[PDB]
Amino acid sequence: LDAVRKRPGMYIGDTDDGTGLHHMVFEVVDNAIDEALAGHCKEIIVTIHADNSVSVQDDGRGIPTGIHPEEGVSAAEVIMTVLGVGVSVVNALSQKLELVIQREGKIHRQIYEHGVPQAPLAVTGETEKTGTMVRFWPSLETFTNVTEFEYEILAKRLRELSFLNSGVSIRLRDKRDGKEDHFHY
Ligand SMILES: CCCCOC(=O)c1ccc(O)cc1
Repeated sequence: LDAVRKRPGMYIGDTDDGTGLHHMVFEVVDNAIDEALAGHCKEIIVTIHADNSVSVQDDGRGIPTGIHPEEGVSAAEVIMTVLGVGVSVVNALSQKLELVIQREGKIHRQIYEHGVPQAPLAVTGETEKTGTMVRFWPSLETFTNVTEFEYEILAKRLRELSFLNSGVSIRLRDKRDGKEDHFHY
């Protein structure tokens, strides 16, 4: 991820005017929509948290957790740490990122800081559900001037995506003021 850290604007977009900041959400959402499409219920939930982080959840199968035979770490960690720009870019540019995967009866969790895994992906409990959740806190070392998520910028794009990905339910929630929307074509 050092090439991303060196020139963040070249991967994510302008880091001063809010472009890049919002693109971080859109990259995660692209992956969440792919995941939701391969499941039965087909819903994603995008939440703006009061602490300026965003989470994106899907109810798909869960991203793969098994050890990548070449890289020797979980497949999930490979996706997060190896170079759509890819979620690894989001991870590199987040001061914190939390990954939760529900798959094959188990909850799996991992935390990253500035793209660095804090421990290996780990099984933390049991579950009947399936899906993936990524929550990220954008790095305020990278993102300047515009540092807070604008609801309407996210809403506009999710609306466009709902028409293109018809049959996928998209929920948007703002925990700062309780604003919410439901896009479903
Ligand atoms: C089968 C591998 C799919 C790759 O998925 C992702 O990179 C991913 C990232 C963030 C999400 O919220 C969901 C999936």
